[PDB]
Amino acid sequence: ISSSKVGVKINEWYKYIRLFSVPDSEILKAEVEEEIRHMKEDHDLLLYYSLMCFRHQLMLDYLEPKTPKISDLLEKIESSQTDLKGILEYYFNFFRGMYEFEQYEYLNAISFYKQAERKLSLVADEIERAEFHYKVAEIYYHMKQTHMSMHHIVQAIDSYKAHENYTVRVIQCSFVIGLNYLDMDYPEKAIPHFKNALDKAREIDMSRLIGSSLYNLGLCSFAEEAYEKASEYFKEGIRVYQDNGYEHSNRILDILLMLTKTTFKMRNHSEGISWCAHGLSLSKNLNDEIMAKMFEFIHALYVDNDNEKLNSILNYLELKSMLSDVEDLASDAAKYYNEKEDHKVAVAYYEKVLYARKQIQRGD
Amino acid sequence: ISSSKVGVKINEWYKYIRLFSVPDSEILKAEVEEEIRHMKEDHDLLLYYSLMCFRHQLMLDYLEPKTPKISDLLEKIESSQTDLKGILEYYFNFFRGMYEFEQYEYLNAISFYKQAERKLSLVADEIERAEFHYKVAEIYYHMKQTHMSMHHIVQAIDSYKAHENYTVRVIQCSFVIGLNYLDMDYPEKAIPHFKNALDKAREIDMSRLIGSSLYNLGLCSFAEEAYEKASEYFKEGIRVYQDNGYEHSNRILDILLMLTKTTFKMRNHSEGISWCAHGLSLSKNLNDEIMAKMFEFIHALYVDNDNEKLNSILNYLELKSMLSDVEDLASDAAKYYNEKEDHKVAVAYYEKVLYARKQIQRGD
Amino acid sequence: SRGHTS
Amino acid sequence: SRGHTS
Repeated sequence: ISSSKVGVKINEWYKYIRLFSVPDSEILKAEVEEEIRHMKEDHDLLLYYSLMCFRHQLMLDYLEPKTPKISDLLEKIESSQTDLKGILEYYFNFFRGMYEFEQYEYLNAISFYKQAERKLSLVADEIERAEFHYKVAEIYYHMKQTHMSMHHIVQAIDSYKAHENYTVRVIQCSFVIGLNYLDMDYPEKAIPHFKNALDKAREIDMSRLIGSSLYNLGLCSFAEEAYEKASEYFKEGIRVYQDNGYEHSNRILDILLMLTKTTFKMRNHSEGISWCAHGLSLSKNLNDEIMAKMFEFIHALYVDNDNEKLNSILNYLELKSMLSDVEDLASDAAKYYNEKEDHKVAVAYYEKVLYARKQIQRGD
Repeated sequence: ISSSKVGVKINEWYKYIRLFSVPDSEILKAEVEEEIRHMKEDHDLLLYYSLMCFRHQLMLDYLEPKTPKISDLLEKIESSQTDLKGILEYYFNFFRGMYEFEQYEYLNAISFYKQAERKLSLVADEIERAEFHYKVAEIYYHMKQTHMSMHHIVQAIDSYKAHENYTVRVIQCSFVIGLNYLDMDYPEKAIPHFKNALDKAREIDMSRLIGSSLYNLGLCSFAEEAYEKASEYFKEGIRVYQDNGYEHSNRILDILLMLTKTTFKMRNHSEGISWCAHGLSLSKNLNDEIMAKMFEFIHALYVDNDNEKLNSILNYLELKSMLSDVEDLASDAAKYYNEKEDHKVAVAYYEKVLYARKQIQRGD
Repeated sequence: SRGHTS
Repeated sequence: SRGHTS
């Protein structure tokens, strides 16, 4: 029957996906699709194949953003979900959680991740467990669950650093670690990890990783209120993203948002509006409603003083389960209004900061 | 030599101390002191004896407050601290941490507790480990380290509930659990645990435990802004403390502080000053500088508007490593000034609340 | 103020 | 805004 022959090739396929080896991953994708052709109707093997195709696509889109094959692969994967068991059930929940995170579906992604976490003792490969620990630490950071994100990211970075050639994941883990130290107001303890990632990103010549390193470095200077140095980090990050075929990635909007916020705080009103312009039009073109709403908040704050639109956006982001952006944006409004000596409305946004922090603290 | 004969009696002595059995503890204290008389100069056995005398005194003072034998027992214990090993080294660090906590020496108590924590695998008795988990969860609550306090209090309450006659510790664990839920803004999830403790405290007729249950219940009503019901809980807690020989305990000042704060917020200015009066004079009589400073903050806020004395007191409490009281008191001033439409200075105290919460979040 | 942990 | 976890 040679059902294990397809089984071993799909596992090898997964190994090359984690190594970010597109040539090897494409070779084995073709090998599996030729073996699948002359094979009995094994529903678990076909579901295993469909899951790895979904994982293979997640790697490609990460390296080449969409100018949707993901949706068709998701439909076939969600056609047989009963009678699942063993490591295949782990792969199903874990991969679905990865997809939900890409769709800003945080509550669904957490739920999928926690189901995959229950079957972690079925994962003998330490590298595969490092993939899980990194991905669960990533979403915990975006939830500003710092202690849980640190608990998982240390387990991931140690397993990755034990092996070699997982350098891409090593850069990404350096992002998570430093960004956790940043959330704890330790920018001095975060710049080492980001400069570490920037160095190794320049070695493998990974343009978006270089830009993400510049973006995370600019977030440190922003925390230190080194707005000039922060804007320069943001500028070069937008430059490397655009100069290497990443100007259509949703993640460049994060850099545009901070650069708009930074130049506004530098009292460079004129330059700031043209930055908020480019960011909000690009958010509309990429159909990213969440990033567009964040640019609306910046425009309503520094340009319009439309506090009702500010409140509705903060309420929108809370229903989006993005309480950290609720805190960051309400903190932006509180400082600006307190600087403008409008202490009446500045109190109300300081209260919203306190509200978001308590909600973040509630956790589960 | 019968050195184990004294060793087994001191362990039995410890068992009766944890059970809060004063008659049994006094009997075995006398038995050990008679065996110690006819024994060779065993420095470890004498240090073991001196530690249990210190622990025996901590139990007595908890049941009968001082109208200082503790200081003499502490001097003899801190006369031989080198060449320590095994479970005796655990007892030394743990008991010193218990004493430092009673002296408001939180950083020293944490350090002692963490040294005792390193040797926890030497503790075979589950009940003895429950004593540690409760005591370490207690100080973590007072540090508003909610996740760590919850991590330890669950291990303690389960071991205690497994055995019987440790009901006093069961009430105290119900305090810690509910107070953690209160810090997470879950008063509905805290009243069950406090009513649980109040019931079992009334069974054993433990007056101060009944009052502490009323105090913790009043803190829930205060969180719900049920100031009338909160003041009634506080009133009865002061009544049971005074009517049963606890009017000279430092812990009655906590109840006086909240009742003063509550009646002030009820706009009952007149009744509130006479409450702050009784509390600040009693703090001076008990030589509790920390509780006296808290009554100074309430008087400077609602009566004097002395914001410079407020800032210095908050700075004093931060050096005292009491960031939770920094947050609670700065929150009291922010609401009062925002209600008085003094939004300029109300911002500054909301900022101090944000500062204290970030410091609490930093942890280690 | 901190609650009574007794 | 959240940093890039890539």
